[PDB]
Amino acid sequence: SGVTQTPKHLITATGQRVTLRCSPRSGDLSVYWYQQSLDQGLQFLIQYYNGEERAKGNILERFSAQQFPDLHSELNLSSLELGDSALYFCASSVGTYSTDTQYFGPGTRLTVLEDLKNVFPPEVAVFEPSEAEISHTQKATLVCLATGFYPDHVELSWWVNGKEVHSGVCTDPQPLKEQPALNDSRYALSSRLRVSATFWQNPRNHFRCQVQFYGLSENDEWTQDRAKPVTQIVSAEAWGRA
Amino acid sequence: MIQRTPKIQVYSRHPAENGKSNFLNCYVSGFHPSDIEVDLLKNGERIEKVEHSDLSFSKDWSFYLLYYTEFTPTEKDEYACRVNHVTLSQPKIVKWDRDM
Amino acid sequence: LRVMMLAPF
Amino acid sequence: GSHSMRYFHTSVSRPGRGEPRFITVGYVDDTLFVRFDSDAASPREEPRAPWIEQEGPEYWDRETQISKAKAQTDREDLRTLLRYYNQSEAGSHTLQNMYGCDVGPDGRLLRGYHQDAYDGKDYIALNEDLSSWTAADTAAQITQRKWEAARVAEQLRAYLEGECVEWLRRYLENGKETLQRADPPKTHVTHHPISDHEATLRCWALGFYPAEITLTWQRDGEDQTQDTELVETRPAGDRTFQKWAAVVVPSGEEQRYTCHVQHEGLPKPLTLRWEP
Amino acid sequence: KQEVTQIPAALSVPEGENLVLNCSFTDSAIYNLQWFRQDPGKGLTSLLLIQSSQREQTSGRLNASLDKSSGRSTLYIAASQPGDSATYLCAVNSPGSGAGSYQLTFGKGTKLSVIPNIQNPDPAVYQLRDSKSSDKSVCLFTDFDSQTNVSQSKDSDVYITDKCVLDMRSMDFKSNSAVAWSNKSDFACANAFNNSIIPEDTFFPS
Repeated sequence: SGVTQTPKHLITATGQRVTLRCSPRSGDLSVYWYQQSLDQGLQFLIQYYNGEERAKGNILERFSAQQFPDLHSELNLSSLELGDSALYFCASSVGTYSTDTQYFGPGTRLTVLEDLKNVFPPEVAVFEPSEAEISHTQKATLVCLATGFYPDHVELSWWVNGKEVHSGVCTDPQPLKEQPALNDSRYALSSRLRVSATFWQNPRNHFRCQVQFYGLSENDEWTQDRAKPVTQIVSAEAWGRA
Repeated sequence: MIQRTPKIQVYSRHPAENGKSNFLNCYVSGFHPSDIEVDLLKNGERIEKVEHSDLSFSKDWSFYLLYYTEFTPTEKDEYACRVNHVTLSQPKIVKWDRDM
Repeated sequence: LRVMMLAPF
Repeated sequence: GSHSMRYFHTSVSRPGRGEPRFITVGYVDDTLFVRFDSDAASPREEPRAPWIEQEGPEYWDRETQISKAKAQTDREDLRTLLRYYNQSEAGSHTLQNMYGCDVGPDGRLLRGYHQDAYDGKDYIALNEDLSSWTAADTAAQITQRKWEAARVAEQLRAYLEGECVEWLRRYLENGKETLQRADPPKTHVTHHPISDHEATLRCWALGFYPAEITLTWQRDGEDQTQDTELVETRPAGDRTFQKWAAVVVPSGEEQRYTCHVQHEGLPKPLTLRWEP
Repeated sequence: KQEVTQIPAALSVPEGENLVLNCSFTDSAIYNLQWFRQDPGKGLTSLLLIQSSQREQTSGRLNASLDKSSGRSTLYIAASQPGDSATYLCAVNSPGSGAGSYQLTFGKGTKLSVIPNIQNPDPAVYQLRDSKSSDKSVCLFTDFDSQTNVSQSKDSDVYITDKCVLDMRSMDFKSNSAVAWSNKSDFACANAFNNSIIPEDTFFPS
């Protein structure tokens, strides 16, 4: 059993309010909340123990938290600002010992924007290996390109014959900008899948590039023509070539 | 709850001499719980400005405290120490013997 | 020098 | 020689009257060098010996926060013990804690200590191997399983093996003029008649440090320990100690009695007699 | 007032070589010191916990040391494996504002990259066609050594991602790769990787 956090991602407008949920590990009575921004790194926010607040950091009064009877915790971030964009982590320890370890959840990545018109899903393309690459080496490199998306809450996964594969997969660590001098510019992400030439030249093999995009949620109204850029999966695919 | 009766010792810091400034000590030890009423008496009256050490205990967890004030012994002045504790039916008074 | 430890019962 | 550092803690709850009273003291051998009282206007660790006053502000802050944190942990522990022992929140209860280290004459660790008492009875104590616990009852075994799970013993062992010894050696060098220079007892013998046939020979030992001392009466080189009124060693109030031993001798036999004083400050065991 | 600092902010070590990560803190009064591993996508994992009075702690290839007097800590990782690639965080548990309070204070971290041993490289720049487009192509620089520092776009109309390692576990074949694409008509794959120091013995197909 580990620490669980929900939701995984959150993209909302300024002035809105969000609630982050956390379930500590079985047996852990104390919960901790941390804010990992780019400007300040991991920062301690608040600590609860068995429903009662124990420790507090430089948490803002517009940030409220609570630990419920079931030991699960909620972090309410209201009157959101651009500076609140960070990765919010939840931790838990058995008690209040100075000698033991806090255990962390996967975190909730929150994005706060001034205007939500810059939100677009990605457009995903799959590129088939060069036949020159298949003669020089006996290998076949596919390239997947997710383009024109904002913000950068994406997860790219390769799926060969219906199963996700991680051998021979390399995805860029961070999306690069299309207009680098703009902080609300679209993003692009590339990924490579290298297999054996004999595996690609078998047309009964199905290759799929799947990008999970996290967009606007129900707590954001959408008064615009463009289809509401919500959380969705956009995929490109290709088969083998004899 | 374990309760232990105080052992009381009344004495002076230096060998008493009539007319010479000294200190009147009352050393209470071996008692539990910690809360204790200790007063130093001059002719049966409660002496003011009586200081006391910081509470400590022994290996067996029995506490000990030293109460003391600056006094000047005479031939006539009778000095004592009045201790009351939960383990006592009434305050225990120990007169100062300059030979002890 | 005192020890730094928080060890609740 | 053999030396020790100790920290004593006492928390006494006063329900409805406010926060529990918390008093902690530190001792090198028989010398009090630090104190903290929750009822003090100054809520900080205070110096009690001159050789600790050369410690900088960073030291006095650290010892104050540790003392305050121990007061808060005891506050919580007292409420926890009401639950373990199923007691009402109305009674007043006591929590005591002692830890420290002994060093031999070579400065290496002799023994490490850490034990807790509730209402005067042992609760939980770290064993000599610094790697296991002695619990007095099932309530203390609840704490023991938690401390074993949180690895409390690993920190205590590191402190007792390292910081406790190294800082005791530091104190011993800084206060060497008092901690390692024993104060010899100023001694005399008094004669107090009882009847026309008997009198009291009382042998005095004053102003000596440390407290370890042996007063023994001898009649013609024979131990009179069986009939010696010996008082418990007592503080003089100026960091030194007092003691006396008395014997009831027949009138005219005083010179047959000799008081022998053993103390580390004496370059030679004294042999006193009634001197009129 | 407790602040944690780690040097360097990022580190690249050759596979198999031992490494050291540094950390320092401002307040010597601490409860414990920890070394964390943060993986993108995953959370944080505590690797080692050094008690307030301990000097070192060891877990497999990990060895951490604590020196509260100088307020410094050192994490030593032996035989750096590619799986060690992560951001290594230094945390101290020390008291907070309230009596009895404590809190983890974190350094910004050290992004460690374990570049694998690229023996027998075969630098080449291939062109790939879109499976649903004939006029959409991408340029692929692959199979170069890890010494080659790739650089971003020479013109804002072009987009170049930096290098990245894929591990074909079934045949123990790891290779570097970077892609480049643009909308320009004259976007040749020869001019795509023209700002990066490309090896001369690079296979440039038709």
